[PDB]
Amino acid sequence: GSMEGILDFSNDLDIALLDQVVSTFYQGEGVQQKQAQEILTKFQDNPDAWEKADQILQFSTNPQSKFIALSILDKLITRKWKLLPNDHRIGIRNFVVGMIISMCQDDEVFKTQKNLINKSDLTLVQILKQEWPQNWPEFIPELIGSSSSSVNVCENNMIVLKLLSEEVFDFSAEQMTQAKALHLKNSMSKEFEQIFKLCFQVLEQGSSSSLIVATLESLLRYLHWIPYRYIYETNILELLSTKFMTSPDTRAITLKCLTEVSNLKIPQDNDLIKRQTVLFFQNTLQQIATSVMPVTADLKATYANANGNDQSFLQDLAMFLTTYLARNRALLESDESLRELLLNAHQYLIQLSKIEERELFKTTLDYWHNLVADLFYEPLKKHIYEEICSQLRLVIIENMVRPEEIQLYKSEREVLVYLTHLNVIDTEEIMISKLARQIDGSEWSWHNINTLSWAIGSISGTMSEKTEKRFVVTVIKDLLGLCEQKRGKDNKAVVARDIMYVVGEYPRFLKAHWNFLRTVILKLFEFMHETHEGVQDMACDTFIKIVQKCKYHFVIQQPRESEPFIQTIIRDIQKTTADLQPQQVHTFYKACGIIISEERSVAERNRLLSDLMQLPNMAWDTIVEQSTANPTLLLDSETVKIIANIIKTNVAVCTSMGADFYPQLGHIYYNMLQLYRAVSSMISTQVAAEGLIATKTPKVRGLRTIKKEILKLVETYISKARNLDDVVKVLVEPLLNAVLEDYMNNVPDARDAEVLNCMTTVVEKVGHMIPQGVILILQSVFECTLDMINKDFTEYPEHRVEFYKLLKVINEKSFAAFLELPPAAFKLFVDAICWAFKHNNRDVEVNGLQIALDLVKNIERMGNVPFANEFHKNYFFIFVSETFFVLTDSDHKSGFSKQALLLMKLISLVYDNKISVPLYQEAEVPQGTSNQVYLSQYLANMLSNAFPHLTSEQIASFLSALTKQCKDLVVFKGTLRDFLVQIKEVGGDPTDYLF
Amino acid sequence: TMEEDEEVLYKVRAKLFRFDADAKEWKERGTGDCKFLKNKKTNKVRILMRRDKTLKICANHIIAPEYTLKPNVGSDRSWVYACTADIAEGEAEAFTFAIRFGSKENADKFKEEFEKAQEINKK
Amino acid sequence: QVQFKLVLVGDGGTGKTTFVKRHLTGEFEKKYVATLGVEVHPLVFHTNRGPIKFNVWDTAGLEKFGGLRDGYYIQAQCAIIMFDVTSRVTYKNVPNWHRDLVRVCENIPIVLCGNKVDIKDRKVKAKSIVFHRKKNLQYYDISAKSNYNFEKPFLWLARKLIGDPNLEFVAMPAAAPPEVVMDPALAAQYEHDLEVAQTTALPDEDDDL
Ligand SMILES: Nc1nc2c(ncn2[C@@H]2O[C@H](COP(=O)(O)OP(=O)(O)OP(=O)(O)O)[C@@H](O)[C@H]2O)c(=O)[nH]1
Ligand SMILES: *C[C@H]1C(=O)[C@]23[C@H](O)[C@H]1CC[C@H]2[C@@]12CO[C@]3(O)[C@@H](O)[C@@H]1C(C)(C)CC[C@@H]2O
Ligand SMILES: *C[C@H]1C(=O)[C@]23[C@H](O)[C@H]1CC[C@H]2[C@@]12CO[C@]3(O)[C@@H](O)[C@@H]1C(C)(C)CC[C@@H]2O
Ligand SMILES: *C[C@H]1C(=O)[C@]23[C@H](O)[C@H]1CC[C@H]2[C@@]12CO[C@]3(O)[C@@H](O)[C@@H]1C(C)(C)CC[C@@H]2O
Ligand SMILES: [Cl-]
Ligand SMILES: [Cl-]
Ligand SMILES: [Cl-]
Ligand SMILES: [Cl-]
Ligand SMILES: [Mg+2]
Repeated sequence: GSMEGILDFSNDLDIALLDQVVSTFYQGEGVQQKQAQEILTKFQDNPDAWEKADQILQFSTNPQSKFIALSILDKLITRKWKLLPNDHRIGIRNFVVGMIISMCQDDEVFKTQKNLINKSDLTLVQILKQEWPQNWPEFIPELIGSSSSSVNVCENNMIVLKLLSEEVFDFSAEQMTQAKALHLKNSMSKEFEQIFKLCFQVLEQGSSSSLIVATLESLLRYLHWIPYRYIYETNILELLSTKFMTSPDTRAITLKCLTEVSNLKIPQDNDLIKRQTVLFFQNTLQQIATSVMPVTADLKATYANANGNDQSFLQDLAMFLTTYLARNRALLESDESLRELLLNAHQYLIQLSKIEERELFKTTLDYWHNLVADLFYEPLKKHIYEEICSQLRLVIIENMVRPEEIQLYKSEREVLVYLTHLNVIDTEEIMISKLARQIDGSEWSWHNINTLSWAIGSISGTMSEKTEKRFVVTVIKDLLGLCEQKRGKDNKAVVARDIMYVVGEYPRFLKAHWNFLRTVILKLFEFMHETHEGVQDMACDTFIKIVQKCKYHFVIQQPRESEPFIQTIIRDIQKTTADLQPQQVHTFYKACGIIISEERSVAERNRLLSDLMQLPNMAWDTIVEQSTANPTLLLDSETVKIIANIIKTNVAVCTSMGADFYPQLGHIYYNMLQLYRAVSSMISTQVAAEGLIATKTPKVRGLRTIKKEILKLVETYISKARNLDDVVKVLVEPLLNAVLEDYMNNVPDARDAEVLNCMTTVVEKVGHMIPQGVILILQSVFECTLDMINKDFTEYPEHRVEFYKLLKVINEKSFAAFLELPPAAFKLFVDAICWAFKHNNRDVEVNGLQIALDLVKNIERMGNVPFANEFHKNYFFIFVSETFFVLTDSDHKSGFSKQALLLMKLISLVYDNKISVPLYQEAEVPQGTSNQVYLSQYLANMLSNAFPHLTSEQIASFLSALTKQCKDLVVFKGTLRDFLVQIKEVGGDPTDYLF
Repeated sequence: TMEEDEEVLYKVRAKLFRFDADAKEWKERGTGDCKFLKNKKTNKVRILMRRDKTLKICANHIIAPEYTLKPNVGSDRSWVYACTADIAEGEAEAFTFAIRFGSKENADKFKEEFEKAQEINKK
Repeated sequence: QVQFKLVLVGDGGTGKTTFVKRHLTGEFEKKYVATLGVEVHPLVFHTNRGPIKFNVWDTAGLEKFGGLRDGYYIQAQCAIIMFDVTSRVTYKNVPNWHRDLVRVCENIPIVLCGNKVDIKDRKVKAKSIVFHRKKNLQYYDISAKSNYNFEKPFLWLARKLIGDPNLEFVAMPAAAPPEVVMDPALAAQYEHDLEVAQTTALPDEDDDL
């Protein structure tokens, strides 16, 4: 269209047309906006676009046009600056400097065009990275001079210096070579004396608030790197902690500065520097108390109202107090004149802690943890903070979260546990009185009673058994009162759940009083019958947790009890579980499994296991007889559901019983693998009959569930087995016959990835005992699974991940199985490993590089033999170059450390002379030549062809350094990162690699 | 909300899909409470479904007697039917919807309530 | 109408387009098609203070598709920085996305969003996520897939932009739907479409809903 004119560079640029296309993009809508976007992109991405930048900055009336012009300059400066003739470089420097001064002199432009001035300042800093100070020695003295002439220029120079400090110290690590980072750091360090002189003058001399803000913004950056003496041996602490706290425009930034000042490295043996650390804190708190709000202010109300920058300021206060007090509160604890300042600071944090902001609360809670842990272990400290600690008990108890939010709950539990140890009597009163408030009804609520319940649960284990006993009794008694008080099943259900939750959290009390424990379990069984699904699932979850804590009490015969209670539970299991859903029944059986595993008499456990599995075994036996009577009777989807649930019951019990499950696995094993084959045939038959769509039908998914749960049961047992001889002699051979051929001979979309997962666990635990078994596994799954995953990176994600898990464990435990492969199949193994390298899938990529490293290590073990010599000649350079491809293509940065590690290992083999034979073919290089010399020639050639903009000198220096550093990972990684920076630009300094 | 004129006959938790023709694939339109609302003025019953949290309407149409619930090949707990005019987006449009429920029970109950609403809408 | 420019930034793959599409249409796109430069979408929410409109500038995370890069941040009134809790490199790049953003937009409300919390194997743990504290960003664990906290970033930005912390999303009005008046001419066609829809399986059949 008309907007596409600017893309035609044969004609001079219509500056007025550019400004319209830019406005259509920023101010427009629909197809017009989208078309303007593709045109501006293609203009910007034109490699000659930089020639137009001078034109646009002089003549354009649209600040956004000028912004994008500087983006195009920024692109030229960072990537191709050194390719320009010196005349052009000085030219571009002059119209950037000229434009900045021009905009500063015009008060209207300086006020209204902040984006454009900030972009210009950043673009100047990109030039400083290239030229300063070698080709621009007097820049800093010039800049200091220009500052005195104009307030606007002075302020704008503080933004230049801020950005310069950011680029050199804060964000240099990634974007520059180590050598260039050091050069710029050193340059700013030498001239900082003069920079600080200006910054201190401006702050001390004062006037324009914007200037003071911009100056204080720059100081925040300097505080990351400057020596401490600039803060401590000047008047600057008095100015930050007094003057700049009173005025609100400088308050935000000054407080951020003082936070960073607390983190400055300081001698611990200097009494003056200590008084100065105390003084600036005293000053800052004094200014808050008089100029913002007193200690008694309701910061909760203030934050919630959210006027101006109250929220960001209160956040910045929390960061300041916690940063300072975490490092320095010890200074305030000895001198009794400083006692009021210490407790005032802590009382500010108390008020901050009450603010209704999760992220702010987390920040304060981190500090409170630091403190209460200190009062727990540090001697003669706790008596100082007794009034702060009492307030904090209320704060934590009133903000207790549910156990599902682990990070916050565990943080809150740990603080409140510490606080309970420090004063068990105070915590008791607060919780009891809060419970009384619920009973009286003034604070009564579903959230309040629940939140109190979680708090009471959290502190379990901290009190003495005798104190706990009395406290628990009191809480249960009070909670039972609430039930009597509140009619309506909804209200009663809320407190009923809470009551059950509390008894769950106090196992020691249940261990002590058998009668109470017995009453609670029977009620849970009653609760399992309740029609409401919420009650049933609550009841089931409570039973498992109590069981986990008090399992030993169930298995033994209690005083005045006919039998062990586990025996009683199993009698009525049918009746008890009648109304529960499948997965709730599975939890029940898992719980019983936990108890049965406490009985250590082989006879009594095997009997309890047999009694427990009665119902599913009788259901299994009937379906085994009806199934083999006619396999057509397995077409019933109801029969498919009952089978799945029988298998899942076996998985649930096996999960908690591990090795102790073997007798029950014995009962079902041969018929279960028979069922696996029968289900397998139906799935293959159904696929042919209905097509690929069949695998999506409820019927086939039903059958595939049976197969996956069978594999899951076998996987679960073998992962926990003791008797590994029984695994090999009994379990492995029937399993491999049943799963391997079925896997291989199904179409891709009918192959269960759980087969690969199950095989991984088998090879993990007994791989070393079945060398023929591992050979059979490879042959069945290797070639056909690779074919599913080697066309793209996306299709069959589970197979992809489980495939490289299986190759990894085989390569670890049974490497011999790879030596027995035909040459063509071994070549596919190496192709498969390099294929893993190129994945963005983190699970696949990591495994890929690990297998490569473990493979090279396995080959090294074999020593000087034909297969290791043949391996290196065939595959050494494939690994070197494929590793280099993913290091340097910018799309696999997450794999960087393992890439470096693998590349380091390969280079080390050659320089340690562990490779016995020439890697080169004869008549490619002089006969006497070392692998060391041929490696550097191959790598030089490879990198030259891949990165033709690099010089021979750049590539030579890189390889010289890299090869020498093959035993030093941190430095080797440094040299690789230096290479990645240099390939992104032209004219990289070859001396950078001598760092 | 424009729901005060209406009585809630049936409420069930569901996920709604619309079939895209260009690509032969289902696309989620929303997840939340599916409601059968009988207008007290006209006695006409409509499906109204709102997304969780945003509360935006993903389904708004009359339970027309002509509409027929057809099972999905890959789900025993879903129904697929064609809607001639849905105003959830803004202007009345024709959609091929599929609606999936937590259980086969819910889907079977939905089918009975849908047919009850259809008989009401005939009068 | 009351409309605000929102820029959406973060590494490739983090879930920026997926998150926006989910809000626009309700769909969860499982395929990763990298955005080229930027995609601008109007997104309206109904509140107790009337409707609020976000012009969502969904930017490209991949360097090679970066387009105008920080050009997109000009005159933005608010922002979301996205990272992936299953990718440690995406959290490590948060300070770089923030630096670029605040150099253009000095004083705007910004949400930091940890996406893909639905995945069990979380690589960026809650403990490690502290960058938001000093830069005064609001943080939320989100999942575009499970819809966990998926309204929260927009609700918080709405509250800051209108300057009312009591602002709530509300149920949009639901007009009476029209009578069908089915025509037999298109009856044949609708039937064909219905036949095809039945034969295509609904995605995520093993999901809870
Ligand atoms: N499990 C899971 N996957 C998600 C989630 N959100 C997005 N994804 C998937 O992750 C990928 C993210 O793709 P996009 O949303 O296009 O990525 P983007 O951040 O816009 O990428 P660029 O445009 O390259 O910057 C897709 O495969 C999504 O389906 C989530 O919450 N959970
Ligand atoms: C940053 C500027 C500034 O504040 C100055 C100059 O313009 C420049 C550096 C030195 C400052 C002065 C001179 O004029 C100023 O505008 C003003 O702030 C200072 C006064 C107070 C006038 C005198 C001291 C210093 O020389
Ligand atoms: C508050 C409810 C509750 O928790 C009860 C009842 O369901 C109801 C009133 C009394 C409670 C019990 C009886 O069953 C409960 O569920 C249980 O929590 C109480 C036990 C511990 C079983 C015994 C005392 C009281 O009768
Ligand atoms: C990376 C290897 C290498 O280049 C080494 C060693 O073989 C191994 C680590 C250290 C290197 C040396 C020692 O012998 C090397 O072959 C040789 O390249 C290095 C010299 C030059 C001898 C001295 C530094 C280092 O110790
Ligand atoms: Cl601008
Ligand atoms: Cl000094
Ligand atoms: Cl025990
Ligand atoms: Cl050279
Ligand atoms: Mg995108």
